[PDB]
Amino acid sequence: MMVWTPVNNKMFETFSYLPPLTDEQIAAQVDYIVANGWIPCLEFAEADKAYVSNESAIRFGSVSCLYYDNRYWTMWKLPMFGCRDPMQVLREIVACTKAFPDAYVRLVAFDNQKQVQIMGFLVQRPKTARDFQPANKRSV
Amino acid sequence: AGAGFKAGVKDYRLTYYTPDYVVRDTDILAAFRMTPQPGVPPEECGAAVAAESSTGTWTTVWTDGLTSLDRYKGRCYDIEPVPGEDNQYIAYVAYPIDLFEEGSVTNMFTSIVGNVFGFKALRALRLEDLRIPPAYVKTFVGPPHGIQVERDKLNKYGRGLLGCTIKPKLGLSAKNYGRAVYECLRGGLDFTKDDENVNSQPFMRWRDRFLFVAEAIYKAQAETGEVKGHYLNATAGTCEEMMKRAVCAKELGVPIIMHDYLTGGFTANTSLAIYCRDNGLLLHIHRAMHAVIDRQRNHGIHFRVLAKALRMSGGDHLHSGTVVGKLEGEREVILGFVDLMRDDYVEKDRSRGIYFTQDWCSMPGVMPVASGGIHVWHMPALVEIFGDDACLQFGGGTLGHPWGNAPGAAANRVALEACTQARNEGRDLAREGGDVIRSACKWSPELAAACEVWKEIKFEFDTIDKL
Amino acid sequence: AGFKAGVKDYRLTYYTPDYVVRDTDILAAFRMTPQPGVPPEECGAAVAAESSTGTWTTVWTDGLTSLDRYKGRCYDIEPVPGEDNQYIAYVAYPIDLFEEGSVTNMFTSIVGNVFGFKALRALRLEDLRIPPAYVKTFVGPPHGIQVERDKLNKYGRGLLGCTIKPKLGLSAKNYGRAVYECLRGGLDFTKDDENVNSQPFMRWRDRFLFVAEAIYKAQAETGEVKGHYLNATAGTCEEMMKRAVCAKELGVPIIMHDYLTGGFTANTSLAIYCRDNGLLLHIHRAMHAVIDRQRNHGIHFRVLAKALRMSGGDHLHSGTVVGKLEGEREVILGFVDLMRDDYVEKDRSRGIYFTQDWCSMPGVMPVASGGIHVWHMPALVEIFGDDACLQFGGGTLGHPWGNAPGAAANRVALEACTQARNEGRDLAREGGDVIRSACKWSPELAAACEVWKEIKFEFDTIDKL
Amino acid sequence: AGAGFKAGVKDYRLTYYTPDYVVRDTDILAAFRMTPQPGVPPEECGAAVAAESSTGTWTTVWTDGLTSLDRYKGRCYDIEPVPGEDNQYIAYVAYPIDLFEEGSVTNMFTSIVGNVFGFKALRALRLEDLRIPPAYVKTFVGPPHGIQVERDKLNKYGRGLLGCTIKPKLGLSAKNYGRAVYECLRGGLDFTKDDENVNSQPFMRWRDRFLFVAEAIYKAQAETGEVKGH
Amino acid sequence: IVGNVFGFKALRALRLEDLRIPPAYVKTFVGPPHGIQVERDKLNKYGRGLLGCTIKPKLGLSAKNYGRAVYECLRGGLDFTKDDENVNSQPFMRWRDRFLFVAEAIYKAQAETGEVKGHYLNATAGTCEEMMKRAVCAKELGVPIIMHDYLTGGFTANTSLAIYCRDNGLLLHIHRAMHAVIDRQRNHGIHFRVLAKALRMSGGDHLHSGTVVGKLEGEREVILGFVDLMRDDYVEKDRSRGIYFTQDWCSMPGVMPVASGGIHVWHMPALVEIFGDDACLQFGGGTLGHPWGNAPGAAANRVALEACTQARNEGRDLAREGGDVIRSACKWSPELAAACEVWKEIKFEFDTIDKL
Ligand SMILES: O=C(O)[C@@](O)(COP(=O)(O)O)[C@H](O)[C@H](O)COP(=O)(O)O
Ligand SMILES: O=C(O)[C@@](O)(COP(=O)(O)O)[C@H](O)[C@H](O)COP(=O)(O)O
Ligand SMILES: O=C(O)[C@@](O)(COP(=O)(O)O)[C@H](O)[C@H](O)COP(=O)(O)O
Ligand SMILES: [Mg+2]
Ligand SMILES: [Mg+2]
Ligand SMILES: [Mg+2]
Ligand SMILES: [Mg+2]
Repeated sequence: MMVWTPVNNKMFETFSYLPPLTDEQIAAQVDYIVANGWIPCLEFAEADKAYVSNESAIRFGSVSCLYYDNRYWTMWKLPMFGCRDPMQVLREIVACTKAFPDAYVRLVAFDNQKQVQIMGFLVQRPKTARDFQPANKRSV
Repeated sequence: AGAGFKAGVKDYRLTYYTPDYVVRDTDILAAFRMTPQPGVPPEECGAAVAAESSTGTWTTVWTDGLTSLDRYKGRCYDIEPVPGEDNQYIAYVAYPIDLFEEGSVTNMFTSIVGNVFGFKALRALRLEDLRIPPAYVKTFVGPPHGIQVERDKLNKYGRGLLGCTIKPKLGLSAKNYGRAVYECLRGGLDFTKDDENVNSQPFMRWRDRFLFVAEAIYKAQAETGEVKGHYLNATAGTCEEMMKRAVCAKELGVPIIMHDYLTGGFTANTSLAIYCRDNGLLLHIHRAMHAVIDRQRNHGIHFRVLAKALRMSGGDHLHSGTVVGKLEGEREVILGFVDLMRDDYVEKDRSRGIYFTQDWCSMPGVMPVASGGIHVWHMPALVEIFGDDACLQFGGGTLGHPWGNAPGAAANRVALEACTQARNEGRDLAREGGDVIRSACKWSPELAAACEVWKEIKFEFDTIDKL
Repeated sequence: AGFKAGVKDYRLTYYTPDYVVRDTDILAAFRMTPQPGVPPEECGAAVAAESSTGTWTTVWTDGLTSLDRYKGRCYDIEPVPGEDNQYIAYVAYPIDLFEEGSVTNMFTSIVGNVFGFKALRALRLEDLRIPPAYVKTFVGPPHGIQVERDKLNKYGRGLLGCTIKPKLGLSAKNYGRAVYECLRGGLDFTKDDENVNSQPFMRWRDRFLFVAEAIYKAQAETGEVKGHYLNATAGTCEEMMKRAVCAKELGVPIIMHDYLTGGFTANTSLAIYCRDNGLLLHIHRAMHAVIDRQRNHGIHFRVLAKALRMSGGDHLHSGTVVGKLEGEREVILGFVDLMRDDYVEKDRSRGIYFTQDWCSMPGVMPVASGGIHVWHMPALVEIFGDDACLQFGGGTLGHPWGNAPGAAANRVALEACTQARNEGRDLAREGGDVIRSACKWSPELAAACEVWKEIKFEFDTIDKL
Repeated sequence: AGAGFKAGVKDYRLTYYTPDYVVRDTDILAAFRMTPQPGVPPEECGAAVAAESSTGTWTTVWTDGLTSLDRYKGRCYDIEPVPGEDNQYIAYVAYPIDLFEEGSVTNMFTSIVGNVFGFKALRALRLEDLRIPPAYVKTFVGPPHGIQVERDKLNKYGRGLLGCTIKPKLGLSAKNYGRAVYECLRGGLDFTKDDENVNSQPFMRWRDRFLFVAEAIYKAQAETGEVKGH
Repeated sequence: IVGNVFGFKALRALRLEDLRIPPAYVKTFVGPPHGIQVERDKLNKYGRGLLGCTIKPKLGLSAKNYGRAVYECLRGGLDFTKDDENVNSQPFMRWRDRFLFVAEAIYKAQAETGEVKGHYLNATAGTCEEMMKRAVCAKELGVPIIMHDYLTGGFTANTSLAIYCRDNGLLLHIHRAMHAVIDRQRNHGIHFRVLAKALRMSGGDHLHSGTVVGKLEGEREVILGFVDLMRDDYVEKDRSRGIYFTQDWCSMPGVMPVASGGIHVWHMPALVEIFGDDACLQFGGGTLGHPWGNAPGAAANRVALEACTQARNEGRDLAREGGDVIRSACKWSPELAAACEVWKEIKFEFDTIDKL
């Protein structure tokens, strides 16, 4: 029996339980976005704004149900409307991560018919992050 | 003298069988699978169903003359014979929108399925489908949030949601409930839930459970950095108790409650759905009792109608069946009503049991929930059947893991993410599914332990509810 | 005994043929049809497990509690005579499993998921033994038969009612017009049709007001207490309560609720309101035949009737035997006793699988309704006796001379049959004579007798014992 | 690359004039009598009206791409010249039912007549008619009773109803108001009424009036044997 | 005053131009929940016009996307954003979902910038009961400001809301939707200056006043007239500005004028010159139509406003040097330069219907 560690084992929604995505695996996800006609976009946050928190609820009456701070991140430029070239998305990942080397950065895609985000996963975490385990140290 | 009052009994078909009627776009339409008694013509049987679910009774009444029966009567406008059946017919009935109370699923059911199923003149009757027109759909508050808003509130995109019913069904203390909840959530499940029959009982009172569960949700959320929830059961004996339980969830600031809509009922359910809308709570709907009504091919109400009724009454989630699990539901049948639950516009398609084109006129979609007898090996099939817009629940499939709840949750979460990744890369889950899982069990020790325990476990039986 | 992960047979834990049932246990009798290759013991054990504590695979958490204490137990399996693949499986549920005062919770456990299991082809709940210790947790009927008779000051005969027709399409004013004319002729009650709630053609509050005028007019005219079951059935509990409050504020005697389409949670709420405000509650069983018609699958009405008595209702529709809707004599006699009586012994010839002790919970008045007319009167009086309401919708509003003569005809027929019974006449044998003598004496009754003389409803019974 | 965001001002007609659009039975339709400024084509004027009462503003916004403008936009689908007029047109606009809050006349007016009447590019604008579809009508509670129920409650049939506004409009005391009301009702009128501007004022407070009027209604009703109201 | 007389057969047209509301009648009104001074004091904002922005497209955005656009607008330098007048509660976006996501956006932008932020959440509704529910949610979320469409909602509802806002410390932004149905034509209707006085009495902290230079009509001298009537304590008769009566407001709080509709960076000098600091300037298309997105669009508008304000404070005449001021700013700021490039040639110049 292995024990799932509760210490420094923070996750990041979709794909965070798999081995970290290789560049080839990231490019395959981007192909998926383009093949389906979805709208790619990049979002980023500094470390203190990366995970869901409760601080604003100090101002509330009894209305905190499904309110969390840090769900919104910051938009990198604009969503790439009409983009059909995967290489263009990959170049924006590079540009975003270069401008904000110490930020969390996630790639998302939007469906304008459902009007919802249809995909998303982390593409960068700051090198100073120490609140996550590598896949082989998640259970002891 | 014109037409006057003549006392006495006449055939229903003289008034209620109208084969040349052109249906109106505001009419509610019903498709009844009808088995008449020997010596009862199908036309008379369909007319009877139409009459006794709208305006008519067994003998002529004088009061008809004070109103306009033409304006109000239900109309059997078409009868199809059933292929393969000697004595089965599909009777189509049209009901004027005027017959129904705005916003009341209760009233719609009371007319359409109130008395006609007990008539001596028929041997069996099944309601297969309803066409709910936009003009009536627009009278309903509908689901408190819907699929898009739920995903947006939870900040969860790109994969199926993962859930888990706490087991044993009954008999756990409040503290042990919260203990199990925390260990499930912290391992990678998005949700856990009260079992449908967990309300308030001598072994565990509801408010004790809500508090310990709140502690568990917040602990797992802090630990993982992901939004967590537990469907706290508001199902109760009275509306007043139901509401007290909802109010406590609100005051704890937790995301989600649940209701058993058939055993609690449509009147209570609609009330709760309005409450959840006004207070920002997600509402998970359990379909307990549905199979009493919906299992048999010859008599009852098909689940697709019970699903439409829930979407109108209000619910953010509704259980849909698994195809591959311990409870019955055929692939094509399920795919049909999943579309009716989620989509805005669904065209007639008899190969999936859809008898009418259904326009939902922008009423929010309801998230289907696949639950019951499913485990890691089922994951590729589930993802292939439902896509991302579904919750997949693993009760026994998490709490039955050899290493406990957190490893059990991580096994399920790894399996889902592996399949989601594989699909996104262009792999065919219908054929390559076993390969995706085997590669994953080889990589993840948690998943391997799950794969080994349940490798030979299948649920394959003759289907009762065939199209 | 440690935790061993994996699937094992349900019967290893949940089939207990040597279990001695406790007097506090809830007992269930399930008519069960297993799939080929599934032993009856395993199928019965699956039903017991999945309606109580168990799931499809072994869970570690069992060890934290006492499964012995909480598990439902299949303790007996009877083969069904005449059936190759049907069995009666008897399951015992500890009283600890259930929420006090909640019919909703009882149903959620007992009939929640098990009917959809792949491993069975069909399942029907035939009966439930509700023990006194559980009965006592329920408020129950707002009033019951004795108190209802006492408040209405009506004794010595069946009550007479009538559903206003056409079902839908009448204006509020025309509704009260029909109601006045019915009540003034001899009927004790009239009623909203089950599906009369609030609609474009007639809004509920308009109807409530005009109906109140009609009740009070007919009461003043006849010198007898009158009522009309005003339908509180609604889309939401809040709307339901608004309609009950208006009834209270008008001082009228009685409201109705469609307990199955409204639901048990709403119904229990309404019954408590009625208790606390002195309103009689008439319960319409709309939708029941969706659930209870077929012999092989569903829930028999006797269980739905027990559930209503617990949830709360002063009247409940019972069937007619002789009218347009199905219900066999012996079946109906069985659950009428279950609805009215304090103690009903096991009797399989009437479909009573368990001795039922109601521990002083008030009885519910059976209502015979649907396709009945004057010629049925002797049979109805003979089947039900005095403690019943007999309802004639079409049989009153279908009279050639209108509502008041129609009501008079039904009232004369009832009183003639009642008097005959009291004098020692056998209604089963002499019923036709009693009615013929009455049609000869009463011109109103004669008109009714003439119109419906040849009208019978005789068909093959689906729901056979 | 497909349809992306291009910043800047373009003609409204490129998006909002759709003369080939087939209206849906759930659409709210509007008939606007439109007088454009010199140099503004009627098509552009109708499109502006359609845009600025539905989804659009004066310059292109990027956020359009997150939703479906095809689904939500108002559509000027037909323009008729007005006979007798050199510079008047009837512009027909269709609005998807999704644009409107259920049961709210306030919201319907806010969209359809909210801003467009003040646009510099038009000289005059008149909303002539609206097609309210059944699917939207059904979202409204509507009239408390209506003609049939009113007649039934009052027990009055076979003739028009007779009413009368109390005069002078303002300046009568509550007691004098009831005195005038009684004398009107007792002579054969079904109703009397407060003048529109009689609310609550220094010469006559509302509750004083309501009580004296109640006395008057009941006196006239007893005297005549006919239901009276005020 | 306007009940029946406009329909009389004996007249061909009638227009109410002005009303003299005496102090003895003014004093009977609760009036605006806060007023200009209190609003500035609660927001801690002084020395410049306030900057706002209507979210676009008008209708069709989901609650999540609404908050997303709001966060990006606010974080770039705008003080406020707002629901469009017709954004109430609809199938595409239900009000309570919007209120919650907008709250997240306000608090994120406020934390990020260190400046107080708000978003006018629309309380306009079909019934007084629904209107109040929405006001109550805003109160419980701790947010600064809501809005109401006083003419389409109506005066009875508006006065109720204003009293609620006074008792609960919410700022109340008033949108004048429908006013031009009433006030556009010179020969018939009611002039906006009367509708403005009525609003000051009924209660509102902000009221839209027109732009002079934007897409909706309103002449400079006309607007200057009623802006004084909205803000000042005492306004003398002046027929050259359409003021027919001397108006004494007897210390009733002033209402902040809101300039909105088809305005962009090049209008900034003119707007600052016309209104001065006690105004809110709103840029919907002028922010969400920026080629670089909402935050840069907001930053462009904020830079422009501050540049003009600084110039004015230094003694420069914005009426003649305004062009120079903006050009120096477009040269200095890339965000601004992008805005300047896009809307350079865009003007709204038509013959005026509502002349004095
Ligand atoms: O009580 C149960 O059996 C479950 O908790 C599943 O347990 P497991 O996860 O351990 O199987 C669910 O309620 C059923 O799936 C409901 O069936 P359906 O979805 O068809 O309504
Ligand atoms: O809708 C009807 O048909 C009735 O109003 C009877 O009308 P008539 O008197 O004209 O037949 C009753 O509701 C049914 O009898 C209900 O059936 P049950 O009592 O079996 O539940
Ligand atoms: O709907 C609109 O057009 C606006 O949101 C402006 O949008 P833009 O910023 O994109 O122009 C405002 O409501 C109008 O300015 C109202 O006009 P007024 O202030 O004259 O009442
Ligand atoms: Mg369960
Ligand atoms: Mg009925
Ligand atoms: Mg008047
Ligand atoms: Mg606007």
